[PDB]
Amino acid sequence: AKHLKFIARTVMVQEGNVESAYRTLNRILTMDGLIEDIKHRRYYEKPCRRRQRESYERCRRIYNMEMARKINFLMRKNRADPWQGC
Amino acid sequence: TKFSIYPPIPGEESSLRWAGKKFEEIPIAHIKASHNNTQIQVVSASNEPLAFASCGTEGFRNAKKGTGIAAQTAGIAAAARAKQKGVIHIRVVVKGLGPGRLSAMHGLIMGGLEVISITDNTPIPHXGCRPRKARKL
Amino acid sequence: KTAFSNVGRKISQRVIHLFDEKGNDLGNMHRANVIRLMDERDLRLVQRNTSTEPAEYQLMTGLQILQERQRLREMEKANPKTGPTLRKELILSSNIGQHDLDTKTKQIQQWIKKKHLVQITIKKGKNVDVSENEMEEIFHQILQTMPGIATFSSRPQAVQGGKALMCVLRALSKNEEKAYKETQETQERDT
Amino acid sequence: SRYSPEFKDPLIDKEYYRKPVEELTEEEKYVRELKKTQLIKAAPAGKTSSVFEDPVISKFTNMMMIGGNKVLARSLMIQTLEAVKRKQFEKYHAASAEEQATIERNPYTIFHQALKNCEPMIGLVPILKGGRFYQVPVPLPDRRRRFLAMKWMITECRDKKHQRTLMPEKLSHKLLEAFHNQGPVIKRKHDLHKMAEANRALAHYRWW
Amino acid sequence: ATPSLRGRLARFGNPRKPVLKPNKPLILANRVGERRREKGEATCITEMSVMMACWKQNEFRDDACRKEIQGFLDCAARAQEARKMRSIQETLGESGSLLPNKLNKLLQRFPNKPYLS
RNA sequence: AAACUCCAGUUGACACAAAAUAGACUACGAAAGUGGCUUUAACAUAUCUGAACACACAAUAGCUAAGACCCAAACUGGGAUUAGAUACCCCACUAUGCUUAGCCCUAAACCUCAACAGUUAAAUCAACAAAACUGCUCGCCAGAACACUACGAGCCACAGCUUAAAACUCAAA
Ligand SMILES: [K+]
Ligand SMILES: [K+]
Ligand SMILES: [K+]
Ligand SMILES: [K+]
Ligand SMILES: [Mg+2]
Ligand SMILES: [Mg+2]
Ligand SMILES: [Mg+2]
Ligand SMILES: [Mg+2]
Ligand SMILES: [Mg+2]
Ligand SMILES: [Mg+2]
Ligand SMILES: [Mg+2]
Ligand SMILES: [Mg+2]
Ligand SMILES: [Mg+2]
Ligand SMILES: [Mg+2]
Ligand SMILES: [Mg+2]
Ligand SMILES: [Mg+2]
Ligand SMILES: [Mg+2]
Ligand SMILES: [Mg+2]
Ligand SMILES: [Mg+2]
Ligand SMILES: [Mg+2]
Repeated sequence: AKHLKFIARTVMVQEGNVESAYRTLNRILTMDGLIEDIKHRRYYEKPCRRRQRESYERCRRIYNMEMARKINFLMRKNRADPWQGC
Repeated sequence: TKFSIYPPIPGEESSLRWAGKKFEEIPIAHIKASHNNTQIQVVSASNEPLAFASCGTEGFRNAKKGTGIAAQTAGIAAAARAKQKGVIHIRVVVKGLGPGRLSAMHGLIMGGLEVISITDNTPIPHXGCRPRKARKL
Repeated sequence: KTAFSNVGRKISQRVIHLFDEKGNDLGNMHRANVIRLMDERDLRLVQRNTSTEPAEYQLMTGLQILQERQRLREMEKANPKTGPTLRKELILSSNIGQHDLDTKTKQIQQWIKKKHLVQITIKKGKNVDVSENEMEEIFHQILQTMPGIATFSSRPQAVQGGKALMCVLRALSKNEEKAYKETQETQERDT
Repeated sequence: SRYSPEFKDPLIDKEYYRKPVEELTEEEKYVRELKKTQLIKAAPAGKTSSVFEDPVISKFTNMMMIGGNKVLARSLMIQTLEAVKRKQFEKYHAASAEEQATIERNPYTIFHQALKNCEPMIGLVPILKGGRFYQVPVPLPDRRRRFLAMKWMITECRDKKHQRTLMPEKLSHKLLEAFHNQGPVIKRKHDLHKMAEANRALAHYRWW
Repeated sequence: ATPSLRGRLARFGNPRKPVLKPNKPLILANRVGERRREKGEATCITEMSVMMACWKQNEFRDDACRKEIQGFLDCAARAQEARKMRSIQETLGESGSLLPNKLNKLLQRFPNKPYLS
């Protein structure tokens, strides 16, 4: 309200391509966490419920990053069988 | 020169122009995309209203207002009244994550207006008023 | 509900009876012509009457549409219309306990004070042999607690193949209420 | 089916066979050497290599057939085509030299154009979203549009509103009406389009 | 870098209160989840709403809306084939990083060992 | 549907309310708790355990008195749903959530895992959960239900809290 306007969350359109500008803006707001934040703020999330959600989201990140690390580590072994027939 | 997605900063000397007008002089299309309605107001850079349209003013009622095609129709209506007043290029400022957030912008383009920038102004309180309690469904 | 709002650019019917903002009758015309008129005059289209076979619409300004809506809400706030009578249903058993019949009797009383219609159905209790004369006694028990408050809108009548009875209760009319008070006063003077 | 999956359907087209070898591509050459090793189903007793064969009229005839009575269904079709041609020869001789140029006298051209004028471009299919089925404007495939045009024409002619009029006179009259973008079959198309337009707000319920 | 797990769970020897309360043991399974089909959405609506717009303006007369009508039919034809193209690529895994079936055979060869042998 | 229509949108001015992101950090505090900025004061114990006979604290809700009031919101009213709907769904609004000054002293106050010291070898170990143990100390427990109850006693508590039984009943829990 007290800040300058047309600086925050503003993307310029290139060659009249408004779809790519909107997708870029939506990608910006998602990566910064604003979209999920706006949605979670529609109804009041009680603190006990917020702590449970954050715990669940943090344990999922650890599991998902650890499973991804194992997939990338083992992906080289997806090559053809060197000892076929034995 | 390479394309910059960052808007030109007022007071600095930019070379970008739209019909001989600077970014600071382009009218603004304010799109309020609510969950049950979409309101579009086109204003001049000096805050002069030029056109207003919403899904309710376009003959949509109740749950039909909260749809994409309803917002698209509201955009076309506002674009038509704005084009008559001399508007071609507009800066879009959209607040809200309703279904007419993107569809309202399509209607502005189909109505003959050129969108040069998109700004999100969805209100996010930094800590603010307590929202209503969750729903049991 | 039917709201007094701009119909929009899309008109349901092809042939439209139109009027002017000043009330001047513009006659019947195609919806396409009406759209041209709305743009030419920069006015919005409202629906004044729908019952008429030729759909009647009127051109109006945004301010005029508001003034009409302001008038209508004052007409209702000042002279509110009664709402449609809501029908409440109860299905009882012949062997219903006396505590549960008092609970449902108190519930029927609250429905009658709100001027609702109470449809009361009584079915034959489970593993019970009962006669229609005994089931019909429950209705009188329910209506005896409401001496001058309720009466039979529809009297007990066998239904569902004669298995169950069914009556409809209502609140006494103002004329019927003054009659009850009159008759009650006469008995007081006699006694 | 009494044909094993190995049996391929027959291709009845004289031109496909007389086509010279040089014009053939390497893909079309492979298909031809392949079919020499494949089993071919017997040709159905409907379609032949005749130059007067029309798959659309043959299909319309089957949709009019009651209880396998093809002889009667075929008789009604050929009686309808003659009734269309005679109605146009009468309109042709009674018209002026200028109007005569615009009058079509071929019943096959009228039959095809009459059906194409009744094909519904958009359809309405029930769609389940949030545990509730909703009628929703949806595109129609080309096969479905042709079928609906035929079924609507046959249904209209079978309506009891027509009293003692024989089918070749009813169908001939309806085809010429639709040929000119008139009649009750065109109205049925406009109704489906109007119902699709009034349910435009419900388009999002579709998931394909 | 994976977030730390030191001192995060309620355990003997860990003085602080637990940071995380996992309802499942934080131990890698020998399988990944199955490819979750993306929610479907209506397509070609833009062309569908241009055709129905002309009908509204031309009394639902197809003669005046031939160009828009053909455009709607082309969009559906292109989208109809897109159903076949995506499905073929979805099974082939042309766009997927790997298929859950292919990714699970690879994990079967290197099973997580949460026990001592 | 009801509700509002001195309503809605843009712009400007404008809190005694709440404290995006950082935080994928894992810190502070005895626990309860504590995540906007600044400053002041300030975070016991140079053995350990130890007060249910004391002392000082103790989320939320609640009580008394004087204030503030955006938003949320028991209750209540209205709309809807239903066989009914004292609910779930929608709207309005109050106590209350905030401040100040006193009370009340309860939580699944649970990380249901006491403090201090030490070990990873032997028998590793009912099961599950968060591997198994040793020394030492205090607290607590002894079939279920009756019973977060009765009585007594204490308490700013008067429909309260703390401590807390028995009879009858069962062959299980
Ligand atoms: K903050
Ligand atoms: K956070
Ligand atoms: K306790
Ligand atoms: K716990
Ligand atoms: Mg009912
Ligand atoms: Mg668990
Ligand atoms: Mg000590
Ligand atoms: Mg307290
Ligand atoms: Mg308080
Ligand atoms: Mg409020
Ligand atoms: Mg208050
Ligand atoms: Mg505060
Ligand atoms: Mg706690
Ligand atoms: Mg405990
Ligand atoms: Mg201790
Ligand atoms: Mg220790
Ligand atoms: Mg015991
Ligand atoms: Mg208690
Ligand atoms: Mg007690
Ligand atoms: Mg006592």
